[PDB]
Amino acid sequence: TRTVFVGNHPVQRFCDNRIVSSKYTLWNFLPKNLFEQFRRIANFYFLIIFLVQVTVDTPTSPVTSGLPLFFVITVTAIKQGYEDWLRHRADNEVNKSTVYIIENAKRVRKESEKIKVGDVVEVQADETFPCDLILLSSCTTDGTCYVTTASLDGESNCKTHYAVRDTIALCTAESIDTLRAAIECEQPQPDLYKFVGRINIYSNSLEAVARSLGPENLLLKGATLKNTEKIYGVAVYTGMETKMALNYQGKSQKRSAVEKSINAFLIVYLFILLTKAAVCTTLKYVWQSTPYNDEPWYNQKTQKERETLKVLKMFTDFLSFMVLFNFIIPVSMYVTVEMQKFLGSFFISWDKDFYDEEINEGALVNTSDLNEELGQVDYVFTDKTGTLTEKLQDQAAETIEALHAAGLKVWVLTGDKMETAKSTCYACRLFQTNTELLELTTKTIEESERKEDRLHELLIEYRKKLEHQEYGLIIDGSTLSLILNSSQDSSSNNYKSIFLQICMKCTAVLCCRMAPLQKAQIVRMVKNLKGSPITLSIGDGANDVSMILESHVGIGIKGKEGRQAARNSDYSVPKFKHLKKLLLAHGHLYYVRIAHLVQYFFYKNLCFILPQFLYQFFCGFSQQPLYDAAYLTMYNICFTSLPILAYSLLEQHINIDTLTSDPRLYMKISGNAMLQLGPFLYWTFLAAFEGTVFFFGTYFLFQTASLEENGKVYGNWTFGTIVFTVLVFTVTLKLALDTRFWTWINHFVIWGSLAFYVFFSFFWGGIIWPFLKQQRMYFVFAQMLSSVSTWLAIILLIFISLFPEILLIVLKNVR
Amino acid sequence: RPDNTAFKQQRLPAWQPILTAGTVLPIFFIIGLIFIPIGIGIFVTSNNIREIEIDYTGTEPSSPCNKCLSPDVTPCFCTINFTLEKSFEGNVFMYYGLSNFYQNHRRYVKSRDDSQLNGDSSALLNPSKECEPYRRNEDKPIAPCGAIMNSMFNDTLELFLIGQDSYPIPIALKKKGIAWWTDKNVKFRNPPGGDNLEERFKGTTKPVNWLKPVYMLDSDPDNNGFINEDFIVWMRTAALPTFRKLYRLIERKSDLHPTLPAGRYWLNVTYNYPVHYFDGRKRMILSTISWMGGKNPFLGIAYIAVGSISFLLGVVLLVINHKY
Ligand SMILES: CCCCCCCCCCCCCCCCCC(=O)OC[C@H](COP(=O)(O)OC[C@H](N)C(=O)O)OC(=O)CCCCCCCCCCCCCCCCC
Ligand SMILES: *[C@@H]1O[C@H](CO)[C@@H](O)[C@H](O)[C@H]1NC(C)=O
Ligand SMILES: *[C@@H]1O[C@H](CO)[C@@H](O)[C@H](O)[C@H]1NC(C)=O
Ligand code: ALF
Ligand SMILES: [Mg+2]
Repeated sequence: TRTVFVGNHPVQRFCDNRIVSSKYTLWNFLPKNLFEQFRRIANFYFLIIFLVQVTVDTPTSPVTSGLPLFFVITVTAIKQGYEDWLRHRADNEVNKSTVYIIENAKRVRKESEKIKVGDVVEVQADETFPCDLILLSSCTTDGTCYVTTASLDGESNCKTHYAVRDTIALCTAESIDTLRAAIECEQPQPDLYKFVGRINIYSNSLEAVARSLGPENLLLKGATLKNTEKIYGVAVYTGMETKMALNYQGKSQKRSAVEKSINAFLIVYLFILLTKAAVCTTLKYVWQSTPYNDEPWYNQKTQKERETLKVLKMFTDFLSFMVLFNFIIPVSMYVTVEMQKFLGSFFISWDKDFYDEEINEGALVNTSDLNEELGQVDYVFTDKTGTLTEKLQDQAAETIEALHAAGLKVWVLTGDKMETAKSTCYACRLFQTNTELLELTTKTIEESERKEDRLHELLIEYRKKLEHQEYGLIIDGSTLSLILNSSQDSSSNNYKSIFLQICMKCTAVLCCRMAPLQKAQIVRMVKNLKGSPITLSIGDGANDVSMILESHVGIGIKGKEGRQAARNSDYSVPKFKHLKKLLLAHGHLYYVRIAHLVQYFFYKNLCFILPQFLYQFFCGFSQQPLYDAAYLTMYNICFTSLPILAYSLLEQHINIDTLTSDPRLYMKISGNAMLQLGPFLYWTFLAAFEGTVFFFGTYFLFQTASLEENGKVYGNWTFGTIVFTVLVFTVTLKLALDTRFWTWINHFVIWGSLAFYVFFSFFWGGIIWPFLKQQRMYFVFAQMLSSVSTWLAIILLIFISLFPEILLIVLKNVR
Repeated sequence: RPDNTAFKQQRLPAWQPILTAGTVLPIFFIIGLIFIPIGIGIFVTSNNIREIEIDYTGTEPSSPCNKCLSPDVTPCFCTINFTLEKSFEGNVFMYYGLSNFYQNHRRYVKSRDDSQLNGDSSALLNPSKECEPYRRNEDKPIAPCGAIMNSMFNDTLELFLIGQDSYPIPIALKKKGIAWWTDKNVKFRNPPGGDNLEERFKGTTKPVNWLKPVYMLDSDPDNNGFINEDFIVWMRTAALPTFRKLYRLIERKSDLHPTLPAGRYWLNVTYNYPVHYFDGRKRMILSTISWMGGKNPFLGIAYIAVGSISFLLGVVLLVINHKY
């Protein structure tokens, strides 16, 4: 429905041959990124608490809330800005290329991004096409052309297109004779094999020749020309409308399953923090309703707190209780998940098993933000030529078995024709001998409503009444277009549901003759059904860039075609067999190391703040911190920061030499098990149970009038220093009971973080500096340690606290 | 091409412990057989500690100190007869307890100037702004600034043992040695200038509630101001609304006589500190100590309770695996 005049010569609203793969402009990158970041609930909360500390009231300091929040922004904007600037650098090498155009009876040469619809482009042998042309002629006669569409269907065989009959004579011989023609075409579509048009070649005086146009004349974009010196086309779709640019779908953003849990745990601890602050504020003003409960002649408000508006202090006290309990949502969990991801991703690059002497290269990590998603995969969408076959690859059949033993569903999405596309799968051990092929190819649905019968003859009477090993589906790009695209006609029994069910009940699926975008429409149907299966797509071609961008984690093979899929993927292995070790060993380890760092970071801070919330019932709900400002500050930085960072970087939950030998161990962590509601309520009650033994275990210890053989009383900085010594030793030993792989770095950080809390407590306490306005912790840790009844109360409370963890071990280890 | 280093290949040598029921259940017995003996040890010790508390707040007309709840001509005195059943033999420690007194309130805990009390001349003359509204009085800086100081406990309690006749004989109570050695010799210092103390506090003023400046707390030159043990002891906040502060030291006699023989006694108190305004209570605690301090049953009963709950769960699951 678009009218193109061949030479731009008369017998508008078209794009201009400019592909735009980037997302940010290099001028508006900060306003658009700082909005995509601070629009999250985690990054937006950290900024609202930092503004209260700077404005209303802070227990320790505002520098320890804005410094980690600034590192976590600046570091995510460099990743997101570089990973995007690399797309500008790629859009330029495709634009700003040389393309010779026949403008006015001569051979002009513009760049690819300056072509316009309806102008005779000229392509030499082995030159990619600058747009979707319409072959007008060839230097030699016969009006033929040999194209290889290795970037559209991934194959590498010599296709053949035919020039328009009336124009095959125009070969640099008056091709610019104001050649009268009008190519009436259809709107751009992604079909990649359908094209209906019409041309109106005109004669010296007047003509009416109208030759039908079909997909045999359209020279698509990104298809190298072969065995042909030169041709002559007519740009019909130029930029963002070429059938190669319609099958892109772009990259939206990839979040792990662990980062979607961190966000659920942060919205649970966001209501635990608003209840702690709203319960303490309601009680604070029920307690102050007694005249002698506020200003009892021994501490009196000066004059400014007696005059402050009644309702202005209720809201300011609420903010003082949130700035006090704010530690239960740790800013250091995000500072540590960044270091852990960036540092932990170096074990894939370094691995010597991901090394190919052929290409003389190894693995490659393009995004360290999905390490923990390699261990949660449920579906594996492959590619046939290049990934599975080169005949099959080294261990393309032994890797597909280890992927079924682990509980994954391997589908093969290809662009080759189902003749040879099917033979391979019979050698990859993916289609067994006694497996009945349920085929929906075009050689089975030669009708209009016939397949609606097939989808039932295969589902409601053939496969879902039962045997999980017998049926295997086969589909076609021609048929999948009727199921996927034409699924908005009937709603009582939708094709996309009747067909989606047949796939989950089939052993393996194989889609032949897929366009680059259909690989991304299948990978998106799976992402939607019945929960949220985690999909992984692996391919070695440029036509795989649309499913590599659509899946949850996309692996790009480094092969013969090029590095087009290796740079759009998240990881890159130079082989298919390297996928077994990549997600069975590396994926299992990466998930358990980050799912425990997330569970332990939330638990480790509820044990810390729960004693400080209970303490309010024993002050006048006055927001008096239980611990010293030097302990509040160093808890997550020094005393408890290192042990869990070395656990996240070197901890074989299972020996990796055993993780690759037993793929069945992959199912133990399959549904985000370690971060479910079961394991979450265990950690949240351990922390609420321990935090109550810490405070109330020492509350009763302080009912004696003295804990020394000299009869000297302890203050409130020793009450909180005893609750803090029981807390650092409990949360540090809880992680020593969880550790199963003790390297010399785990001894150093676990026993060194404990020996440092003691050495620091003797250092910080024991000198009058002076650079502080207070000397409250001068000798508190030294006196606290001169009493035997305090050594015992601490040894007993870091045993009552670690009892539910030592008892649960003997239960999980017998019957 | 790839660095084949132990660290880089994730193949460092590790220990990899395997803890199991058959390995942990003997730990449930090592705990039971170590926590029950300790628990009985420190539970019997806490029972050999003699103690007595004499609540002398008044608030009930049947009390002697009801004349001191709202006096008229008041320097106020009491006399609370009490009797000791069993003698006190070792060292004795006289305390004073306050209840419903929030020494841990946030606006209170901070109302001090740690640099002023540390003998700083710069801070002695311009105290901090945390110690407010007790920072200046009649346009002069208060010598010890703050609310923590202003409300120092200022009752005078003296015990009297009534001999065989009615003649009362006094008990010797020593004021020195009741505050942390570190926060009297280091953390609490006097102004540096000179040897006479009244002139080190020149541009300062006594707290509002005081009756004598901070250089008149004692006559002893080593217990005179900013290093007074009574002062230093009140400055160490309480950590709970019901607390005890060490008051005196009744020391064991050279002979093996009883430190505080049994019989009838007299608690003569000068009722200065008012505590009924906020429904508080004042009491006096006379106690002896042990290797574990005062008398507190929690720690003993908590080692038994945990040494028996652990020695049972050990037996419980030890036989449950003897089912074979
Ligand atoms: C191309 C892509 C580039 C990508 C690059 C990424 C690579 C990252 C490299 C690593 C750089 C690390 C920079 C750290 C900057 C952190 C800022 C910082 O320190 O602020 C302090 C934060 C504070 O946390 P919080 O206490 O929970 O929050 C306080 C609470 N919200 C509040 O109210 O205020 O505290 C924390 O955020 C804790 C942070 C973790 C600390 C871990 C390091 C330990 C430091 C050394 C401590 C010595 C301890 C010695 C122990 C002895 C052991 C032998
Ligand atoms: C101590 O106790 C009695 C009680 O009435 C009192 O009369 C006596 O004067 C007091 N002794 C001194 C020295 O104040
Ligand atoms: C004792 O302290 C109270 C309250 O601080 C005060 O009213 C009284 O004047 C003081 N009496 C003295 C210092 O003798
Ligand atoms: F061989 Al293909 F997509 F089918 F690379
Ligand atoms: Mg390919």
